[PDB]
Amino acid sequence: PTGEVLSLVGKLEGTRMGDKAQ
Amino acid sequence: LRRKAARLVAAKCTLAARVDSFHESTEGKVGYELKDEIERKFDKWQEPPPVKQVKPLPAPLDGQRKKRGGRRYRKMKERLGLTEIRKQANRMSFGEIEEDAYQEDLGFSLGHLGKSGSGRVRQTQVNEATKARISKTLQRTL
Amino acid sequence: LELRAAVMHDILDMMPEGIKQNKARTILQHLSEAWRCWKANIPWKVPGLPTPIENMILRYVKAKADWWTNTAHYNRERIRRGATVDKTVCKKNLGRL
Amino acid sequence: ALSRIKRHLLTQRAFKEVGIEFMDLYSHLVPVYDVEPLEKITDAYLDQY
Amino acid sequence: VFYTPKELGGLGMLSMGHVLIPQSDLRWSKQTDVGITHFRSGMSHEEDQLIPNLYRYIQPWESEFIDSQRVWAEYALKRQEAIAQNRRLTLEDLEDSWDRGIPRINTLFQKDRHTLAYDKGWRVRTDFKQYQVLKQNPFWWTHQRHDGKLWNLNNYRTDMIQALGGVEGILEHTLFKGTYFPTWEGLFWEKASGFEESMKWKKLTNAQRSGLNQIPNRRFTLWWSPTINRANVYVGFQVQLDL
Amino acid sequence: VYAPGLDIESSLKQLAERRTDIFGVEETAIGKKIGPEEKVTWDGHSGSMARTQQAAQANIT
Amino acid sequence: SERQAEVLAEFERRKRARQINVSTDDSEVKACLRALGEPITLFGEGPAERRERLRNILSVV
Amino acid sequence: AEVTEEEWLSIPEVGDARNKRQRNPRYEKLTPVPDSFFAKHLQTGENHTSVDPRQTQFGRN
Amino acid sequence: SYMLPHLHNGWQVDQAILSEEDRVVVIRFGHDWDPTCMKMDEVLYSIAEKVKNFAVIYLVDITEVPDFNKMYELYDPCTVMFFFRNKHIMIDLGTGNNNKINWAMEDKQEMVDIIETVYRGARKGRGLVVSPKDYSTKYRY
Amino acid sequence: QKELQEKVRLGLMPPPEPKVRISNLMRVLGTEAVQDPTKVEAHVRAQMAKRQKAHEEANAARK
RNA sequence: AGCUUUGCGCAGUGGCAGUAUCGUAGCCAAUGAGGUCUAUCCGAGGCGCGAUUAUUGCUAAUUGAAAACUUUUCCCAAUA
RNA sequence: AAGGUAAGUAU
Repeated sequence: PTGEVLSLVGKLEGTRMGDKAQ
Repeated sequence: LRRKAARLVAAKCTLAARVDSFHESTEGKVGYELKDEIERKFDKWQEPPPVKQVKPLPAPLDGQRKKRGGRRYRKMKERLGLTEIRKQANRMSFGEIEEDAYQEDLGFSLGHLGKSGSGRVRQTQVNEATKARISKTLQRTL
Repeated sequence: LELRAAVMHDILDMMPEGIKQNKARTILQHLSEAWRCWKANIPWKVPGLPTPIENMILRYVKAKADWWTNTAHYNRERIRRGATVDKTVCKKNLGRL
Repeated sequence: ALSRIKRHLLTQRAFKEVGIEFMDLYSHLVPVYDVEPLEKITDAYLDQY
Repeated sequence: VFYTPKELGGLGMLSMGHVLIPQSDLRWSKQTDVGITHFRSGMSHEEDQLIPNLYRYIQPWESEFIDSQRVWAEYALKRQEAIAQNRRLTLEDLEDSWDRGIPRINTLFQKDRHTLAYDKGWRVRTDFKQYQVLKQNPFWWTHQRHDGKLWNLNNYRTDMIQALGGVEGILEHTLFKGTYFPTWEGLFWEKASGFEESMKWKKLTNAQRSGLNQIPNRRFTLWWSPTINRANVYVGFQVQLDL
Repeated sequence: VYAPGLDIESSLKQLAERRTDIFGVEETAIGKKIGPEEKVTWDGHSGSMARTQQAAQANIT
Repeated sequence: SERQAEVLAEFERRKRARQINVSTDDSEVKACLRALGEPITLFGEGPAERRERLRNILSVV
Repeated sequence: AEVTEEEWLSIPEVGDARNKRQRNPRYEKLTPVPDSFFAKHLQTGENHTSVDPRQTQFGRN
Repeated sequence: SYMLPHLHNGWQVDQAILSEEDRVVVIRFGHDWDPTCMKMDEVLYSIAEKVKNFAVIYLVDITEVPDFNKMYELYDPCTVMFFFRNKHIMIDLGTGNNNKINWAMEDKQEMVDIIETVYRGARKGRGLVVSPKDYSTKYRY
Repeated sequence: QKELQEKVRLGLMPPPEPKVRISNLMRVLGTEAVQDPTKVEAHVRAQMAKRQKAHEEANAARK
């Protein structure tokens, strides 16, 4: 809720980088 | 400062040689009368620059100043006034997200130019009064 | 600033200013041009400048140039490391480098 | 323009001064050179050719 | 206010990070004949809305190269049969392979594809452009005309609008409902005012020009005023305007 | 715009009399000069104009 | 009105001044000023100011 | 102490080498980019519906 | 610092503020020896000639002239204050103190901009002018 | 030119009227050429002829 | 006697340019200004400073004004 | 603890 951009080191690492791209 | 010195010394040497070819001024009165003025010219060229007053920034300006209008003013307004294509450039459609056009600058966008919603069926033409051309002094160099 | 103040104070103290007060500002102007002539890497040789005055102006220019070089290098290393600095500081340091 | 370019390539050996600035990358300085546009056209055509 | 695309008044920020949208920001309300009705966006019992990450919307280099090789072999075959049948690729045969290869298939249909064939050493020249222009080029390694556009943000912007609750969810944060426009369809911004743009060239002082470059911000704050000027986001006392 | 020669010289000497880390021999603090009557000043309040004025008058010998 | 008369008089005086031939030699200008009685210099006037003053005097005279 | 009063008076005034065009340059007018730049940016993105037979991987009303 | 004109008593400051009718009087309250004051005074000396048409700069020693310490709160190491037609002019600097500039500014252009804005606003009759730069942050990055 | 300007300043001569040609008619007399277009055309052409009349008169008197 | 060449004024018509025109009791200059082509050759103004809406006037709108605002002893609280 | 003072006439 703070709106602060949190680092995704270890966060959202399950998904590949090819997801949601066409 | 050596090419100018060479030209001046060559001219004075030509004068001295013309004097000498007739065996006039054997002692060298003309030679010294030319050498001392050569030194005077050299000193004048190397003279320290004079004192130049600093121009203060103009006072901030308030009120009205009457400006003339005419053929010159009309031409200046046509060159500087808003053009139809440059009018469409600064209009961005609301809610219609457009794909990025220029890779090097994402801020750059054509706006309504070339995009649906501008209300112009035909393509806007280039105002030839905004043509870029060289200055007058740059024409002289050419 | 301290170097300029000290040099000007010394010159004006030794100046027999009972008759030549109006030269004081002129003196500072020399202390500028010499410095500029060092910063511009151009020759500086005032013909009418007395030898002791020129010698002290040269000493001032040398001291200020040493401080200038050291400050420029120190600020550049600060910026390279990541020291938090202002925009005007960055522009001045870029000019010095 | 092409005739002027070829004339510069053949006969021009002296050129005007070029300005220098320094792009500050905050880790080093990258020199940046401002050349006269009239010589810039010739240099660009020469590079392309 | 940050990740809303510039067309809707936002800054259009691209996020390479993890930002959560509070659910309280995904609520809006509209008035109709039966009165006022309130809407949310997250019907599914999921977590708070998470803005799309510029992470996922870029194809990796290895997959990009595999796609390039496959697509260019396919194009070689298609051209081979095109020559035999005395026909040319009509932009419809190359529909399955449009934005795939490293030299994007877009470039084959580029209007100036004949003058660019005589452009040699363009990557070296683009790299060396840093010694002539006083601005660093992030895309120093590639040319849009020669190499194509090797990325697409259509899906990213689509998912960014979807994650923020769409137009209805985004515009509840804005003064749009205060303008009483019946709909958002036939609407357009004006980036520069009729007079503000005329002052860009009128011999203004440095102080006079510096204050005139902050005019767009005065509009941005107005666009997002119902959200920036809030008690939740700015804790403290409140002062009312004198009139 | 600038001070005359006398004013420049006097200001330089006054500055030297305080910055003893640059000038002089002994070194005191930055602002100290080394090495009764207290003037009454208005506080800027309309209620204290009369008392301040009279105190200024009362300080004349 | 006499105001119109004096304005017209000044205008025609200036018009005549625009067509009077005056020597450019400073020595001759000084000699003429000596002959006509007016002082050589007035409030630190330059040679061009002296020429203008001689022209004005010859216009009135 | 070895600089005499005449030598002190002989100190020259400092002048500026750069001329009028550098000391007090005229205002640098800013002008808009020509419309042909908008036109040329608009020409790009218009793609042919067909490709040449020789093109390879590396080159109305 | 030692080049700008100096005011030696409260009456001189009064007359300096009163005398100017078409220019903003810029007064630096402080000490010549104060390092912050030396930076501010050297910036003022740098821009002293450029703002001659619409500004006059004076220097006041608060130790020598403590006459305005109580009313003007001249207790910071350096203070720059603007007056126009015998009227103190406030500046919305964003620092929370609109009555004065109480820090040394490095860039000489920013001071010129502040003086120019003060002159414009005061000639328009305003008593508060919004500075072109917001000084709530030193913009250090 | 200064002689003429000071004559106009002091009211000796009437202030100069704008010089109007056919291409200039819609800029100087534009608002009055919609009400009485032919009167405006006649006035403009009379001014043009008078400008031509003075030139030919000077040429003939000088010849 | 017609025609015609050059320079110079005076006008008339038309076109183009407004990053430029102008000033010099400042200096220098055909006894050589100034030189990247082609230099045992080229031959004219240059430099400094000053003026300006990048030549200067009028004409007519608009704004700022200007003319005015009660341009005249209020409040919190105390007692009769 | 702040970086959140509209300014202006009038008594």
